[PDB]
Amino acid sequence: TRKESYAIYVYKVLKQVHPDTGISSKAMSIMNSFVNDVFERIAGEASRLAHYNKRSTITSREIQTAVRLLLPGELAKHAVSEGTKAVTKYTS
Amino acid sequence: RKESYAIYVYKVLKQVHPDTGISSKAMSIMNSFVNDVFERIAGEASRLAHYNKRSTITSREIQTAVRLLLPGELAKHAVSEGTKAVTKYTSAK
Amino acid sequence: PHRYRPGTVALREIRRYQKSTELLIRKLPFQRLVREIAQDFKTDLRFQSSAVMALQEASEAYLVALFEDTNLAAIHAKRVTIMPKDIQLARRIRGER
Amino acid sequence: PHRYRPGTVALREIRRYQKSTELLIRKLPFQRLVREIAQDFKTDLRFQSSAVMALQEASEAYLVALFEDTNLAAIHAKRVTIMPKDIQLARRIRGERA
Amino acid sequence: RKVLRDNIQGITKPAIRRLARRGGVKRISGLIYEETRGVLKVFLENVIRDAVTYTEHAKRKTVTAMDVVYALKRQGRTLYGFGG
Amino acid sequence: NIQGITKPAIRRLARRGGVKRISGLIYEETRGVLKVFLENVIRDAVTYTEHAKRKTVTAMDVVYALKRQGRTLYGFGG
Amino acid sequence: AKTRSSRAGLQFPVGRVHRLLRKGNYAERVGAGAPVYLAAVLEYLTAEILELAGNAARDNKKTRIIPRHLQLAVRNDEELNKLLGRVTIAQGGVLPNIQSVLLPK
Amino acid sequence: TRSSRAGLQFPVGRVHRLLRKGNYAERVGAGAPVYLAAVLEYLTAEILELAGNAARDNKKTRIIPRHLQLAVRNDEELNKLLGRVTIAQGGVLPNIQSVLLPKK
DNA sequence: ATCAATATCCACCTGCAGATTCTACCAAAAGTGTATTTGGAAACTGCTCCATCAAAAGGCATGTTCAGCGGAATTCCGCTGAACATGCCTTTTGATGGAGCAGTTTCCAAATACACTTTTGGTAGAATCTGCAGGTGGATATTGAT
DNA sequence: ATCAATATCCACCTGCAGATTCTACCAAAAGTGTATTTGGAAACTGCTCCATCAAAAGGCATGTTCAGCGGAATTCCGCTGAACATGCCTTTTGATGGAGCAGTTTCCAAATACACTTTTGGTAGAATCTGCAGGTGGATATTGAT
Repeated sequence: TRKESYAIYVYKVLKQVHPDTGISSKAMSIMNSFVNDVFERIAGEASRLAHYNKRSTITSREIQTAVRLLLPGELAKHAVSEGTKAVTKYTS
Repeated sequence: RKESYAIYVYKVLKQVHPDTGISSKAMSIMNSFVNDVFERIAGEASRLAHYNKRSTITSREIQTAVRLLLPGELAKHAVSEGTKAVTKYTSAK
Repeated sequence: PHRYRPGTVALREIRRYQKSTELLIRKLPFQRLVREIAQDFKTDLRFQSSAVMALQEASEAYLVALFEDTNLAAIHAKRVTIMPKDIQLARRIRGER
Repeated sequence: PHRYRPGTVALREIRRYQKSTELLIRKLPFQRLVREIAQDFKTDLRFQSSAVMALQEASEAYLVALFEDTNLAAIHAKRVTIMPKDIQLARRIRGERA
Repeated sequence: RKVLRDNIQGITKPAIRRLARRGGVKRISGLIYEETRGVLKVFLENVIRDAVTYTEHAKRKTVTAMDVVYALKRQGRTLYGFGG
Repeated sequence: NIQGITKPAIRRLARRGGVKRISGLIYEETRGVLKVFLENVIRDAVTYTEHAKRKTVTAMDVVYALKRQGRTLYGFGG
Repeated sequence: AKTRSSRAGLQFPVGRVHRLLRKGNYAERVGAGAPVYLAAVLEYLTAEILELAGNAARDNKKTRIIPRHLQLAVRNDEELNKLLGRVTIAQGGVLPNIQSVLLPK
Repeated sequence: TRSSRAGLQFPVGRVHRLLRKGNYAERVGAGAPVYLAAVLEYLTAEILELAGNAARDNKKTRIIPRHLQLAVRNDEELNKLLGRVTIAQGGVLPNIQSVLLPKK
């Protein structure tokens, strides 16, 4: 059978930041666990947000507010940036 | 509307302690309690289901759920009451 | 004139306060503080009387629950007088910093 | 004959171990302890070695972080020697108990 | 309006004593009161930040008790009693 | 078994924890805790195990446990 | 027609509970036993606490349960205290408790 | 693909698939998988950068857990976002209480 | 300050576990194109409850005096943990049957989905009802002076 | 050990708000009953990967010695608690104007439902590869006795 994983995307993002840096196996795993974690967390709060508001759709709106709620100050900042940025690029 | 569990609590209230009443606040607090507990078991259930590539939540998950969330005697009794209620319902139509 | 030794009243005060449930912080003043702090974030905001209340029940509940941990720290230091460092060890351990 | 004063080697062990990541408990002895605690919830079980490692990585970690809040509690009491009372005190505040 | 100011002093020394009592505390240092107000301010800051966010996501201008409740639950300080 | 968790071992841990002096009583205290820890965790994993109708506990079962115990752990599964 | 609740021998509404299970997506589908078992646990838990509270009130010569009572019933019970070890009951106060060393001699 | 349209290295398609398949809500906006993709990737580089450093400043060119631990526990924000997380094989930051130092 | 027994470094070396590059493989995604559907934003507004102002009032905050006793500091001992050399019990390393973890086909019990029928429980709110808060006198403590 | 100054305990008494008891209405509900779909238990089958036997490795148990840390005891300065006087401002009872929350009909931009089709990420068996951990040396700093 098969087992998905973010590993591949991680490596990609690696070399765009440290062109010449390798990453341990155990290390890659931790990076994956990390991703899934965060994923579940944002996805989670977003779920709640919608429910609270008797809404039935999770949208960038939710993902954002969510991110504000989940991430620390400065971190949250950029996070929203990259955020709205990918959605602008995508639409236009 | 904006339902509550008020009447159901009140019934049970009248069951255990026949001549005792409950203040509007205390009920507010019992309602919160109920909802809260509801939300967790469901949560635990939800995930447990996922972890096992299962798409349905059956009395089976709701059970494990309760074993994971509640402690000692409370769970031991809870499980009982729950299984009980099911079979009684299961054997009728 | 008659007078109680230091320690006697304070105890009377724990027995008392640990026996009641009414809030301990002046109401109107608190509200203000909430309104100030909120305003640092937003502005032109309104509050359900009860939201303010919910906030008070929580704050006292947290502060009260805190002083206990604090009071423990002090004692662990062969003391009976809570000092800032007690409030701090508690939070350092609690995981609030 | 040359001796090292009380605390000097200990102090350099603090140095040694905060540098490495190695698991500090002997595998088998641990593994053995796991299964046993476990055999009281179900029987004739099996463990992915990978699951014993998680469990060990996890407990060590916890303990370590516990020896930290404890060492602070000892110092709060103007000492330098950690005692049960210190472990107890931390766990009590941690809400891990009461 | 009225430039809401220094209200953190609305939390009187008396009040901070009453609370220490329910806390089972007999003797209190002179520095506690201020340290305490400091701790209180942060508590509210974190709870109101979150609370007001929910209020904003709902496109409302009035902070509901529910907001405070989700705000509370989010930080693991769950409160029963206000429509939770 | 528990005694299998040796003094030198517990010594080392406290070292990583930054401890300089260690009371003799600290050992029988440590273990008791180490036991209480594993009990609460192993308990939940095994439950996750029974549920999956399985006779072997899988690292995921543990991770999941740790997770709900509020002790998330990276390195053994998303 | 027999409400599933009576079919199940419960006071709590089985219909409400199965319903909520849906409008709150916890899973794609929901087996008919699920709500039964849940309303069951819910009913059990609430009875358990109302018992303890009812008594609390009795001890304070009170005949109507108020928050404090609910607080008392919960904090004095080792098992319900851990189940609500992070929950805060508005208006419940705290259990009388003074550390030893603080007492006079 | 939607990921290249969003100029992201992360799989928008997969993130989308996981959202709906994660029973989070009834429906799902098309921009949400993108946005979340965006923020997952973002945090991902942020760690890699620091941890990459960690490797450098250790004279190593291969990132291992240690480095990842050294990168999170040393950064005020990341550490707070993972204050409840444990990285396998990561050890701790080198730290010793002042009072424990040998009195001179 | 003076050696000298040791722990800690730095530079160079090489094998090898384990990260990496090669290429066929192909199910399962992910994307596209069509057709249908519906969530919830917009516009109108009925109406709840929030900010606000007036005003009388006494609970409670503020500020001071006065000294009880707690915290801090200093000293000092014996008793407990740290360092270490010593003898070996066992945890660690590596080879080989077999037990369960899964991959896959099967089919039916059960969970949709949907058109109807009817029992329920929020509730707007006029009437009726009742536990207990808060005032009050009085008998039983609990303290702190001598 | 007697004692007066005070707080405590308590069973009464009772006005008022907050809990209880309903006739009156129902839109949202929960139930009923085929019709239609399928999630997953059940059984058969490898093939991992795990429990176990067994051999050469290397960390723990043990005891003797004493350095130095914790706890006891003693001391005193002044911090912090109790009692008191003065009066500010929080609380309490009303009431008014109008922000903004919440309910309703409306209809279109974006989401869902296959159907089809091109594509990419996950083994995997095979090969090739390289960052770095162990490992020798000898340079030099730390520690500790004098």
